[PDB]
Amino acid sequence: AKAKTRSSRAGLQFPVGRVHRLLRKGNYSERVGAGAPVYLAAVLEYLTAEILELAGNAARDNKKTRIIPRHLQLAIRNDEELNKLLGRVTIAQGGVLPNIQAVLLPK
Amino acid sequence: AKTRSSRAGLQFPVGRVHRLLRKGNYSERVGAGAPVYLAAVLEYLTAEILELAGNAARDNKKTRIIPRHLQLAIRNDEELNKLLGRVTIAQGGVLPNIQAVLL
Amino acid sequence: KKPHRYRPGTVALREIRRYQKSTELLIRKLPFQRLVREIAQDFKTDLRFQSAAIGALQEASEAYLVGLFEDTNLCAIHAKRVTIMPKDIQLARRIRGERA
Amino acid sequence: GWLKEIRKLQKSTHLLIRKLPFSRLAREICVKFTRGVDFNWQAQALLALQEAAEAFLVHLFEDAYLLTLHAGRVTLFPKDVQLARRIRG
Amino acid sequence: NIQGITKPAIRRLARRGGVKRISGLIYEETRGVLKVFLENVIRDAVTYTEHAKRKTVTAMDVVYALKRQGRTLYGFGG
Amino acid sequence: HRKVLRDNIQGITKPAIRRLARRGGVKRISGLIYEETRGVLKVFLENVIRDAVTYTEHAKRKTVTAMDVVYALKRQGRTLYGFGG
Amino acid sequence: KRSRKESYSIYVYKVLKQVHPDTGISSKAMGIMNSFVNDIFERIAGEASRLAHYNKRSTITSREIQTAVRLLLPGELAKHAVSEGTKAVTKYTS
Amino acid sequence: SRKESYSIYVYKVLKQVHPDTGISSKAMGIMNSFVNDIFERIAGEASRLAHYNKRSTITSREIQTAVRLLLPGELAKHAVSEGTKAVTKYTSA
DNA sequence: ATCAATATCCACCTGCAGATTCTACCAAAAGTGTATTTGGAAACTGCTCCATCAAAAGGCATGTTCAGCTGAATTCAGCTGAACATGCCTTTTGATGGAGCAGTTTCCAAATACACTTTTGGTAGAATCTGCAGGTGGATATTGAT
DNA sequence: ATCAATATCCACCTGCAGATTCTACCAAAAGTGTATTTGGAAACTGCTCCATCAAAAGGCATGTTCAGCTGAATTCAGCTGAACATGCCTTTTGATGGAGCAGTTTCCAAATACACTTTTGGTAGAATCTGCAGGTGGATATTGAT
Repeated sequence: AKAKTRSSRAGLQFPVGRVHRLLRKGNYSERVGAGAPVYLAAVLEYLTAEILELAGNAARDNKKTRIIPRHLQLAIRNDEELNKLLGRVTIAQGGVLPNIQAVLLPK
Repeated sequence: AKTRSSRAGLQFPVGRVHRLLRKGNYSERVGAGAPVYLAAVLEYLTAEILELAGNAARDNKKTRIIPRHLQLAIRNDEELNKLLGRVTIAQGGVLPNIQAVLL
Repeated sequence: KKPHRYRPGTVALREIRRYQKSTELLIRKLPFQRLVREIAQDFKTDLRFQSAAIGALQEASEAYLVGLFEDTNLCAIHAKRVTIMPKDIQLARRIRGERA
Repeated sequence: GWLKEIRKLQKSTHLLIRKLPFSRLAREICVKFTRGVDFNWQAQALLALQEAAEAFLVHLFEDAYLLTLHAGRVTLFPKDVQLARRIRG
Repeated sequence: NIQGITKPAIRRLARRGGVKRISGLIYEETRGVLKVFLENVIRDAVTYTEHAKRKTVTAMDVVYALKRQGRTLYGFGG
Repeated sequence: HRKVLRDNIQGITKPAIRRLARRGGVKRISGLIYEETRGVLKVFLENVIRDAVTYTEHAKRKTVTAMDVVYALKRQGRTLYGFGG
Repeated sequence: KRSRKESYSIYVYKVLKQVHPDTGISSKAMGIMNSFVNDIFERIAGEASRLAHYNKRSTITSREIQTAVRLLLPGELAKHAVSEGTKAVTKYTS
Repeated sequence: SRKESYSIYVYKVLKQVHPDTGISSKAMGIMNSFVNDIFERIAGEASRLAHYNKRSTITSREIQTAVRLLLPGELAKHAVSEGTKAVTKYTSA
């Protein structure tokens, strides 16, 4: 009988079978339900979609066709929520957001 | 018959610590010495806090330790304070501390 | 003809814009490697290092220092100053949880 | 006057916000988040929540006050609190 | 209803914080800060309640909510 | 079998520390923040490297990997992206 | 005689091609992405593990995943994540 | 109903470090919290240690490294001493 | 500083109400003894990467000079926040039940685990592909002093 | 109002280091069937919890003087930024091996499995006692006038 992957069954790019294995191997619970790896793989794929969206934008405002860490930093930090979610996270080679305190400008 | 706590020279419960390691989803297997070691560390940290806390309780000439004494003991010790730096003790209050500039 | 000379703070602000625009590491690589190895050596002798281990440490260290400099400058501006001073770093680290 | 007040309240450990206002606010906030349900509250849940909130406010007041004194003042200003909240991240 | 957090109560809180003098606008700022705190914690705690299929917020719900926001509370069962 | 490493926190030069403060948006710099920065950087590296070396020792290795450092950073609340693969 | 390192790279690239078909990604940026996926994975799985433990349940189901997602993501992000996870689950069971 | 707790052992330890001193029921609640907390930090770290190294067993070695990673120095020294001491005592008689 | 006069602070006390300990009972948990399995340590080895040296080019750290402007100290006014007394409304404290509802307890269809076998999807190395880094040089600021 | 003097922006260009695609092998997901487990579905209870509803205790809301502080204005010494020349040490690229990370394979000290028996810890009421609600009263601050 012909094989269909659970990723296809769920309509997802991220690998459901791999996520399931990683849940088993991680000692999170004695047992793992069928729907947990689908849900988890979907959530990860969505957040990935959301970061690649904004960072691709940043890459096009910088007239670049390839996303570099700087674009990830711009996307995360300029988005209030991606910034709260990765607020204790450092992006290697990402730099910081342009910000000069006004008091420092000439007057 | 004697318990594993007795064999290891401990008041803290080795059998219980071991069961909690098994049931806590920490690893597939748990070695014989892991719960002994862990129970010992726990009893040591408890001994240290009860030590300083009794000290603080008697410096306020009280015979019974209350959260206030635990707070004083933990905060006046640099290491207990750094270990419990993100921890709030209910009914413990804060350390008496007025900035000098205000005096 | 008088030699041209910018005013104190023109070049500083120019550099703020420049480095806030960029993402390269700001400490030299080899001095940083010697620092890392010396510290490690004091913990355990004869240690080796993947180059990416040193790179990771530099990325984290530089991100940490930039961020602490941010908070330091906020503290300096709070006391109606434009110059950051050691008391500013100490206060920022204190409020952050690192000290006192 | 102010000194006695500081020494006295720092020597104590009782909750400093009155219970009924706090619990009324906590339940109101709960109902707002939950789209309007009818959720019950253990007494110990409300007391835990108030212990946490009061300790949070007291410590934010310590930090904010260090910023106050850093500025050469002894009056705590709102911008002292918000700068402390910013530096805590 | 947030005004039930009175001026003398907030003064008490800041006195425990070692504050000598208090700007008149600190009561509003304190009420707003307390509002954001309670919003965050209560959101998480009620979420723990709903997942457990309970309609009563227990102390443990609040303790979990506090622990996962890095604000560990001792003395309520965890 | 290599020349002793001494006093290398002085290799963290005055211009590099200034550059870091510029990326932090600092316009003016007191003459004593270079030493203060060197001390803060030293405590930071001591803490991270201490933990990472502990992960090295526990894996019975003589080589600090990037993962050792990533773990050290994560457990000190300073998660780094870009060094696990 | 050869190591085999798994990674999220092909799937990050698939998603990338869907949101931005003209755009590529440097290997460092991809490393940032893999770091991110592993990070959120362990945050969600960890929180779900605590949820099952708190409720004396030994199975991690999509319900514990859902509560972990609500607890961990800031709102809106959490809503849209819930939409896509629920949709993937209901599609999967048929 | 059946709620387990560390109260018996905190009371035993208290009686041996200060036989004269007692403890409030709330201070006992604080102690029980402290024990549960440190237990979950050390066991959590031990689990991450065994997993990073592709190990399925948590042994006293993973406990030792976890204690080294988690306790501030000195506190860690005495903890390592007491755990090692307790194990070697347990393994003989 | 000295008193002088006041206003709270802080040890110190009772006696007794309510918190803690003491005493038994017992399901649930720990321990025991016996049998069986297996994760991982050790002893190999192959082959990544790591260390350390070298030299060359030149980029950048260093130490100088020196003056602009910043921080620190000062002085003074006006306005804000503290210290008051008072009575009134909100909060506390106490049942009364009623009820909601959290926990338990038993059972069973639906679910999950797991060994075996069949199949791809995912990887590593290799073969292509091509974005953009670094190199110009000219426009367009921006700055600072005449 | 304007220029000289600097810097920054910005567009264009190429080829090569770094990203994308291609290709086979194989490890790991999927399919299958059977064994094991579970978390609700439904039907029990006692406990906190809330709605009143209530009666009051006591803490706060209120409005005036005033005393001390926050902020503005000002002044000057000296510190730090800017712009130099100088030369050294970082960067780059490659060598020269060697160490040690990582892959296999074998096999026991250490782990799990399981049927029992022995202890233990939790619990609830009784029997003990500790703290604290309040009441001092003299010390220890504070404030004011010599």
